Amino acid sequence: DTYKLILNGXTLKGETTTEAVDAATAEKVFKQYANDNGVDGEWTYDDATKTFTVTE
Repeated sequence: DTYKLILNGXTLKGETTTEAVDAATAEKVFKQYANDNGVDGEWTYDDATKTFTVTE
């Protein structure tokens, strides 16, 4: 299924997606993505819309 990540680094904002077998697997992709792209902070997950957010 399609999972989405909403990033808010402060100045820099964006959204990415990934096709993953389950939510834990998408979470690993998104956590590495946020780490590799300098966004570090508060995490949310809405299973009903398969949407993560991370906010600096």
